[PDB]
Amino acid sequence: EVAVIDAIPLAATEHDTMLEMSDMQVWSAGLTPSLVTAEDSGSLVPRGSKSDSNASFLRAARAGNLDKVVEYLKGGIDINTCNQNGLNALHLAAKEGHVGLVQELLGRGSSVDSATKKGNTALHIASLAGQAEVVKVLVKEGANINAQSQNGFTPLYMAAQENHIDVVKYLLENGANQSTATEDGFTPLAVALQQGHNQAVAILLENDTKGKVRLPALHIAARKDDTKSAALLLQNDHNADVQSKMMVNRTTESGFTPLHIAAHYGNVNVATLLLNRGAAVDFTARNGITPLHVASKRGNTNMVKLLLDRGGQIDAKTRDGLTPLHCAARSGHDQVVELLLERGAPLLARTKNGLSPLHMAAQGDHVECVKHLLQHKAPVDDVTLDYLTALHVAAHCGHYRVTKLLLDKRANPNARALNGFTPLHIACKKNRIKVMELLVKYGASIQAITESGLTPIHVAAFMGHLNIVLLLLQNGASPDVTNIRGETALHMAARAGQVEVVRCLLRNGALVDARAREEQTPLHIASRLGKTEIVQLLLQHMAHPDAATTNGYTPLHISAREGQVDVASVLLEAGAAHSLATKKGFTPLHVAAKYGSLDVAKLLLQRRAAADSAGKNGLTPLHVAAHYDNQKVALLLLEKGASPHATAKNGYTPLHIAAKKNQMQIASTLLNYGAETNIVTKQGVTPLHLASQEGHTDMVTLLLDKGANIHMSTKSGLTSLHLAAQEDKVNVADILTKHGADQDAHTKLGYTPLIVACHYGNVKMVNFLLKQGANVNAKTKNGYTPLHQAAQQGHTHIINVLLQHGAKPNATTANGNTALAIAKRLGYISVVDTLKVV
Repeated sequence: EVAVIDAIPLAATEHDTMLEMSDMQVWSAGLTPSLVTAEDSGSLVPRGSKSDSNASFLRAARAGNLDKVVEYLKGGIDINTCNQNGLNALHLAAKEGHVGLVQELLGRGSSVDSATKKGNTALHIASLAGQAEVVKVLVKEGANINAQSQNGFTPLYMAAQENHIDVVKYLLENGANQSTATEDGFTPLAVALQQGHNQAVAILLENDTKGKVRLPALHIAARKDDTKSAALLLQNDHNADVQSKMMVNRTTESGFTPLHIAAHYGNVNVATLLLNRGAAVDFTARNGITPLHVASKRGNTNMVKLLLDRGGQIDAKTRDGLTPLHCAARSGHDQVVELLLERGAPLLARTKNGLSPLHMAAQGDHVECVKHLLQHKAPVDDVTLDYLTALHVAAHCGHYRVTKLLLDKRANPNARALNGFTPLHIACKKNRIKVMELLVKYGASIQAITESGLTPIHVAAFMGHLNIVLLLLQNGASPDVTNIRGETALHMAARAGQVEVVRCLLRNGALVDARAREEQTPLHIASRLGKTEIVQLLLQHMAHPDAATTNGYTPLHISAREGQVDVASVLLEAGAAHSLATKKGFTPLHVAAKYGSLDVAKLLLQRRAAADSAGKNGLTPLHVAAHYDNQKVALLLLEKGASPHATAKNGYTPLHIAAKKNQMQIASTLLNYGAETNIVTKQGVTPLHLASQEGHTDMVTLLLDKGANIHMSTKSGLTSLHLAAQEDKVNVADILTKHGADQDAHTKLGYTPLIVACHYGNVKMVNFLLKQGANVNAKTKNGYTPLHQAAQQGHTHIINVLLQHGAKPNATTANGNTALAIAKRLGYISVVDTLKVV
C-alpha cells in the first residue's frame, strides 16, 4: 500500500490548532441564572358529582369573591379542591392579591404551605407576583419562608427575580435565607444580578456577608458588564499578597477568572474595575489560556488594548504554542492583528509544528490578516517544520481568495514541501478545482514530481478526482510519467479501482501495457486485486492478456493465485492463453493446484486445459496439488482425467508426494483411482518407503491395505523396515513386523535392520526386532554382528540387552576383530568392562 500520497501532517495540525482554540469558550451554563415560570391559572373547567361545582368554586377564588366562596365552603365543597396543576383556592387568591379572601381561607382551615404539582406554596405564588400584603398575612400565619419549589426556588429568589423591592426587603427582615440555592446553584443575589435589578442587588448584599453567595455573582457581573454591582461585590475583597486567594482571581469551574470572562464578552468597563481591584492580567486556564488569548480570539480590540497596557504578555503561548497573534490571525480579526503587531507581537512566533501567524490566517481564508502580516514584512513563503508555505496551507483548504492574494504577493507556486509536495500536488489531492486552475495560471509545474515520483496526475487519478485528471490532460499533463516504482497514472488508477479515471486515461492515450517494476502492466494489478470491470476496460483497449511479469506470471496465473474466478473468466473470453508457463515451469492450472483455487481450476479444465500439463521438473498439477494438501482440486483433476501413475524427473508419482507429507485424504483418493503402490523411482523408492521414513503411522496402514509389498529393497538393498529403524520410527516398525517384514534380509553391504537399530542407540527398537526372529549372531559383510556395532559407538544399554539374548563376545571379523578390540580402540571404560563379565 502507498501511504506516500498523503501530506500526512496537515489535517492533524488543523485539529491541534482547532481543539486548543475551540476550547476558549466560557460555559455560560453557570453564568446565566435560571428564571422562574409563574403558575398559569388554568381555564378552570370541570374535571365526582361536585366536578362542575369544584371548578366553579375555584373561579370564584381567582376573582376574589369572598361571598360566593363562603357559600361553596358551607355547600359541601372541599377547600382543597384543585385544578390539573394542583392550584387550590388559597393559591388563586394569593396570586391576585385578594388579601381579605386569604385571611378568610386560612381562617376556614386552608393548609398554608400546601404545594402545587411544581412545589409552589401560597408564599411562592404571592412573592413572584408582588403581593406584599398577601405575603404579610402568609408570613405571619407561619408559612414556610424557605420552602423550595421543584427546581429549588425559594420565595426570596422569586422576589429578587421580579424586582419586588418591598417583598424582598420584607422577606429578608423575617429571616429568609438568601444563601439557600437552586439545583443549578443559583442564589437570590445571582438572579437579581442577572435581571439587572441593582436596587435588589443592593439590598441583598447588605444582609449577607458570605463570599460563598458572592463569587458566582461576580462572574455574572463580569459577563453582564455590571460595574456598579462588581464594585459592591468587591467591597470586602482586601488587597492580599497571594493573588489566587483574592476573591477577584478566584475561578469558575472552567478555571476562568472574572477577567477571562470580561475578556470574552469584551467588557472593557468591568474589566478595568476588576483590574484596579488587583485582577491578575496573566492568570491561565486549561492549556495556558490567558485573558489576552481570549480577547484576541474574540476580536475584542479594546480589551486587547487594555490587557496589553496592564502588562499582559503579548507573546504568551498556549501548550502548543499559540500566541495571541496566532489566535487573532486564525480568527480573521485584522484590527486586533495589526494592533498586536504594532505593540510588537512576535510576527514569526511558531506553534509546536512551526506555523507562524501567517499560516493561521491562510487557514481561515483571512485576506486582511494576511495583508497586514505581509505588510509588516512576514516572509510570504515562510515555512513550517514540514516546509509548508502559506500557499500550501491555502491550497489544502482550497481557499481561493487567500491563494490569489499570496500568488500576487510573489509566493512560489512551486515551493516544494517536505516530500516534494507542491501546492499543486496538494490542491489536486484535496480535489480543489478552483485553486488548482489558479495555481497553473500562476505557474505551477503541471508535471512536477514528489520525492516518491508522484505527479499531480498520479495523485488526482489515484484519488479518483476525475475533473482534475481531465484538466491536467487538457493542460498538457502526460499520463505516462512514472514514479519510483515505474508505475504510471494508469497503474495507480487500477490499483485504486477508479473506474471512470481508468477510462478517461485510456480515452486520452495512456500506454495500456506500460511496464512498471517487475514488468507488470496495469492489467496485472487489476487481475491481482480482482478489479473485474477494470480488467475488461484494459482488455477493451488492446491490453495483451498474455503479458508476463519478470518471474513469468500472466494475468491468468495471477487469477489462479488470488482465486479471482470472475477475473479468470473475462481473460479466457478475451483469448488468453490457458497453458503458458512461468520461469519455474508452472501453467495457470499448476498455480490453482498450489493455492487451492477450486473455482478457477474448474473454469480452466472446461477450457481444454491439459489436466496433466508438465514443467521442466516434469510435474503435473496433480503433483502440486498433492504436495500442498489441496484436497478438492486434487479430486477434481482425477475426475477430469489426471494419471495417478504420472511420474516426474526424479520418478515420484502423486502417491509418493502424499505419502511423505501425510496427506491422508489425498492419499485415499489416489488409491481409490487405482494408483499403484508398488512402483519405484530411479533410486528404488516406493510410497511405502516415504510414508514409513517420516513416521506416519496411519499412512503406512492405508498403503498396505491396498496392496503394498513390505519387503522391497532399494538399489542399495533397503526395505521400509530398514528406514523405520534409521529414523527411530518405533511405531512404524511395530506395524511392519505385524505384517511380516523379514529382519533376516541383508543389503548389498550385508547389514540387516538389526544393524541400523543398534547404531543410533534405539533400546526398544532392537528389542521388538529380536522378538520376531532376528538373530544377535547374524554377521554382515565385514563380519560385524549386532555386538560388533554396539561396542563401537559406546552403546551401554544395547550391549547389556544383546548379552541377555546370547551374543557371544568371542567372534572375530574377516581380518580378526572382536567386540573387545573396538571398545578398547576408542577408550570406552564401561564397555570393555561388560564384555569380560559375559
